[PDB]
Amino acid sequence: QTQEYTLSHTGGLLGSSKVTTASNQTAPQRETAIISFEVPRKFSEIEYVGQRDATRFVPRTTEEITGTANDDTVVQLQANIQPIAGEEDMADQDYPVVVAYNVTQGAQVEIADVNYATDEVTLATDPADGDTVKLWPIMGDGEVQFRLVNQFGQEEGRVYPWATPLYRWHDFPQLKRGREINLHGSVTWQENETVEVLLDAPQAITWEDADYPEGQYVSTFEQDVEITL
Amino acid sequence: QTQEYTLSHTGGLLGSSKVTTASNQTAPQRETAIISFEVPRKFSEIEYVGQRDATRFVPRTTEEITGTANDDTVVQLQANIQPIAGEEDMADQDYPVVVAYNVTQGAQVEIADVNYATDEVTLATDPADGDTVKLWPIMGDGEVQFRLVNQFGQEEGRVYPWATPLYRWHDFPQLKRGREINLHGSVTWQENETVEVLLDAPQAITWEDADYPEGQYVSTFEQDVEITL
Amino acid sequence: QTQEYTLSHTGGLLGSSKVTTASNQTAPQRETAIISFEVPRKFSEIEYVGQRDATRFVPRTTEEITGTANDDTVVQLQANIQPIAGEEDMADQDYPVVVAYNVTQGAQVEIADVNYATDEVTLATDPADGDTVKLWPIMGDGEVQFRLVNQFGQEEGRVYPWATPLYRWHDFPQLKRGREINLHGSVTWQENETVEVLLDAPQAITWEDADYPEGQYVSTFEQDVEITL
Amino acid sequence: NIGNLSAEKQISLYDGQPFISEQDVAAGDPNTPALTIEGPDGYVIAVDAGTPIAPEFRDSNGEKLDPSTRVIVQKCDRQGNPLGDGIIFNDTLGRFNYNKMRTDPDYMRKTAKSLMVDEREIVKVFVDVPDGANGYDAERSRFTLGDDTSDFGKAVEIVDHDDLTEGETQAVKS
Amino acid sequence: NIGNLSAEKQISLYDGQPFISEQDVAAGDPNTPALTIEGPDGYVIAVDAGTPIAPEFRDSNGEKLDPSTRVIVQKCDRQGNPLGDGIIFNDTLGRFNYNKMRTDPDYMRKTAKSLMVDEREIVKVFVDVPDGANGYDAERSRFTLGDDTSDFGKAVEIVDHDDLTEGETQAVKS
Amino acid sequence: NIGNLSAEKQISLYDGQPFISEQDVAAGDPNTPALTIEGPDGYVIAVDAGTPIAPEFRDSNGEKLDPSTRVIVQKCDRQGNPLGDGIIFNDTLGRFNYNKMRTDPDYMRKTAKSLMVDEREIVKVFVDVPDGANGYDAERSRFTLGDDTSDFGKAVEIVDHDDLTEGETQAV
Repeated sequence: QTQEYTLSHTGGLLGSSKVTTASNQTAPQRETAIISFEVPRKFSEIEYVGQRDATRFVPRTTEEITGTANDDTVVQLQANIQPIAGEEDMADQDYPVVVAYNVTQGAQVEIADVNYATDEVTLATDPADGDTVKLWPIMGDGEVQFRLVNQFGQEEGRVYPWATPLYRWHDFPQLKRGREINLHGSVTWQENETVEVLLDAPQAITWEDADYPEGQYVSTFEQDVEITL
Repeated sequence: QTQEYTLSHTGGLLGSSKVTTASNQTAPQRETAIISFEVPRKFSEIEYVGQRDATRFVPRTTEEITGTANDDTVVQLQANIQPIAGEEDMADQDYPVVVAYNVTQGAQVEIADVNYATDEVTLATDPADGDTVKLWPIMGDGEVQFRLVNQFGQEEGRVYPWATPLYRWHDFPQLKRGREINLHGSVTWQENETVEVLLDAPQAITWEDADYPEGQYVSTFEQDVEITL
Repeated sequence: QTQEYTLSHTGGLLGSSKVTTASNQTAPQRETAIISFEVPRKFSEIEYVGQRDATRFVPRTTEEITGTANDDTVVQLQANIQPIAGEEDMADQDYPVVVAYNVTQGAQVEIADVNYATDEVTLATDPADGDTVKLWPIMGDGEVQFRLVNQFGQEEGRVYPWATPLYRWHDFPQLKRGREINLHGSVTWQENETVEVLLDAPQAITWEDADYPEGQYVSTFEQDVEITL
Repeated sequence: NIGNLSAEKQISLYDGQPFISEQDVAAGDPNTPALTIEGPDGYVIAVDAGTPIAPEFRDSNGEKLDPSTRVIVQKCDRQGNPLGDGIIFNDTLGRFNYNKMRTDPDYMRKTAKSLMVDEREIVKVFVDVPDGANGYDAERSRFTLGDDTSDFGKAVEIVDHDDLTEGETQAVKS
Repeated sequence: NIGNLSAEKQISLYDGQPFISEQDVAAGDPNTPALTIEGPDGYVIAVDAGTPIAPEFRDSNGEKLDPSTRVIVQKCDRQGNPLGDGIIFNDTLGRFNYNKMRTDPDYMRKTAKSLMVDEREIVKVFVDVPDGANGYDAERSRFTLGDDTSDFGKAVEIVDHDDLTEGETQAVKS
Repeated sequence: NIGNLSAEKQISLYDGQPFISEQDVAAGDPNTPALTIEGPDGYVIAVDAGTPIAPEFRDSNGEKLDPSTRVIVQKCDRQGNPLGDGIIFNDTLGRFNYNKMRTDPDYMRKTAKSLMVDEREIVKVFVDVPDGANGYDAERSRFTLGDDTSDFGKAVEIVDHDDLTEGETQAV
């Protein structure tokens, strides 16, 4: 009676009550938690198996950039940027590495060119004095791990002690058999034995802003599982 | 004395007399015929075998678009567009999904960008008021089948009862071993036991216009066969 | 005590003294030598095995083109051009087939378009009257072979009597398992039993100019070997 | 002449068919099936452990819906009743890379397990749009289940019920 | 030192060779061979059941000719005489996808059967241009028969006639 | 609950770890290593006959250095001493096609042979820039040795020295 299933950063098999989202600590870097997975009312157990099971995670940050009469068109970011699957050609990245949106003009802000490893960007358009823009570059230079909870907060420990980096995460092209991710670890957790992902990085994270254009959800985490019903 | 050969939408082994081309019915969708294959004077028989034999079919439609003083550069189409083999990057589609041609200026009309699944297009150039342009997007959202004739019109029936779609046809990259098409069916037809392809779709089709730039033939069908001499 | 290693057009395991580079004869085509490989002080032997061992060779030529008040933007070349791995789209050639550099303006000269098999090129920029430009197209239409020396100049003979062409060399995409090169031949040479590559072609070759932008070395040859320490 | 054929036939399903059905959907209403497959009379169909899907589910404005969107294929007996014992393809939306995934072996998303469908049994395609997103339309959308033209992919296997003697057994299976 | 080698040698033929010959061709003249391979003296060659070809046959203006164009490789004895008993590679033109088919295992178009060529036997490449098309040129064109550098493809096998005792037998074969 | 695991653990090394080290490099200075891997104590790490590398080695301006550049991985015993009997991955730089080779099986490039690293043994990454080229930086560069996430590529095998009865044999 074992059937594979999929999870999400939102609702799904949990109703947005047996799951939470959360930002992270930045000023002191801390291996904080951003997302949990509580077993809901019904299930007997859940199973994760790295080296058999998949994973996806698309993280982005947020900032705020004004404009000027003699606007710059150019920005710098304190969050290292890389491509995802190959070149930095925004047309063919398999999803963009940057998103932008003007606030005054409730409209997108398209990109002209990127200063690649400089971590600076050139835009296509010309913002105005005192005009606000929101950006959503991807998140790199940060670790990730899994762990577990014994119904209170007493951790069993961790799935697999060694971490994994996010620039690497972006680097490996998702959506390709063999080139998929398959971590290491093998676990099981029954009712209220919640799981929590952890992240250690300087920079922030963003799940929602209510002004992000592309589908209400700035980032995501998605995952495969093998459930006993 | 069995030798493989190739057919065409034009002449070849038939002299453009034992073959015909034809458009389709649009206002009432009908599974009409567009092309036949009459056995010519000579042959003892012809054989088709899906799961062994190949096929190619490049269909395009036609329309007519005027221009304006404050010309639009933008068009919408009532014929769903997709890529062929991969991205919608007109440079590297393995053949374009759109062709355009101005009539006043007897010259091409190059494309800037495509609104992909919106089924709208942006152009590179600026047409003029009352200026005519002819387009030739590809044809999708339509079925296809084969059948047979007993020298009159009394159909034996059909090769393989289930149909096949054309968006799918475009999707599978032609020109790649294994990724080639090999339908299902196995038949034989002697002198005057003509074959007729059939198509059911809303939209039109186009074989020729005499103003299409690229080689006199807007569309094509091509096919492999195993002939007894 | 057998370990695989790599060679170069420069130094490396030879200190730029047990190796030389050289141009070729053009006015009379001669199967001349361009590069050698002397065993250095240390080794007991070296081994090459075609059908097991790899090879890389990126050859380019040189010319000199002035400019004009009513500059042309267009050039012709007496050296046939082809792509490397696929299309002639300079963005995605796996390395360009042409390089250009203005001398007055100590800057690159970008390309707009290529007349492909015509062996002519269109440029992006506008040179000036009496302005010098240096080009470095690739080299095709020429043979290649290997041979050997008995410490003087008395040749043992040749590795494999039949030649190999350079347009073909460019054609086969380097950097792909299976699609790699593996010639035919199997040899061994001890101290001072130098090897010499040979080339027969009309056109020149270029190893260095001291004004080539991309890394001091216009061309290269690189190779794998199996060494006894 | 025509070559004889077996009762088993290899096919690929899609939207513009008679027996299939569809409907538009609004955001935040996962229980609304956008596609309702429906067993034809005297025609059993079959799906092995792995077969492609082309879950093309775009907006009115011809845009794939939010990546947080999810798709759940699900078996149903009669009575319009969903069923947990028997379910295929729980997955997201903004993952497939439509343009190529209809083609390549690698993107190609296969099922979780096999399936059988008697002369009248339903299958539904539930679509969890999170909320506040763009609604769904079908005319600007498609869907498929098989790769029958090609040589590497799988296809749906149909049989006419009359051409068997195990039909009673499969009826007991249900 | 050099490693000894067998008489058998694995090669790949092409245009710019001495013993091969070529010529330009006009439309609607299929009987004109654009390539004339010609047995060298004291050198038998051999082709197994399947070996690649790169039928690069472009226009004066550097464009592959009409897809309705066809290519027929064909054996010939002496007397400049074609022959039906013995023929390879009857195929079209606008099919190969040049740019990759010189490379990939899949595009790679192999022969129909094997072949042998004594010290003077001819092979011809007839080119059926339908009519009214663009003429043929050779300098803007190429041709090949083998994949000897690689590891998956086949190659042409040459032998010197002196290094055999079955040469009389193969001469009787012809 | 958590599932038990073996002592052998599959990982993939890189720049931003503590026990690894690095430094910038100038042109024409092969003997200056840009990376110095160094055995932690109470650990052994192992590399089978073939394991990938991602030898990203870019300029200060974030550009891969000259294709004439060369990379040499090299084992080193203690004493900070290079070693010839025992060496991996002599290669150029201008051969990787970074953007794909981090991913693709064919562009992937493995080692020459296997390797083992006791509790205290060094490995060095020497870089032969020919001359007169652009200087090297490390912050604009990365490096790897394994593909543990994937399913076709290999990975580095770490063990804790305490968890073995063959520890004396692998010490010899």
